Amino acid sequence: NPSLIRSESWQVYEGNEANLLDGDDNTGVWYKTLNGDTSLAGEFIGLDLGKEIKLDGIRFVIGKNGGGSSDKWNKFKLEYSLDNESWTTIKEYDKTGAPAGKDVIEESFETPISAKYIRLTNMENINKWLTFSEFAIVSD
Ligand SMILES: [Ca+2]
Ligand code: NA
Repeated sequence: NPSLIRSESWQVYEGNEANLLDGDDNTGVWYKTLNGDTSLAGEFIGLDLGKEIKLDGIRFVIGKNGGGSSDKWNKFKLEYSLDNESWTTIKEYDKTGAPAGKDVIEESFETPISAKYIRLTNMENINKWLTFSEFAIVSD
């Protein structure tokens, strides 16, 4: 029963947050960002897994079709935590100039990674709102 965690200041402009956990790439959410339509570095979205589990991989789908198809971070990282206080980076991304629309962020770990929380986190201020479609883990 993983649940969504995300930056509290974002407003749900369209869609609904259950759409991010329904296993359908075609359903998403469009968040309005405050601070003058700016997502600041450190903002995040991901999963609280409820308990510490061994992860074999993740598959997160950022962006969505139509409205807000370009509304994505350009620099962000995948990180995990056991306690929701200390984080460890798995990968850093630069998707400047990525095509508009859904972008599948998928990683596989040869040796499982133990985590209770796992998320994408903005690395650089960007003057955009934000769309997402799906957050999933691969485990056990
Ligand atoms: Ca979905
Ligand atoms: Na799309």
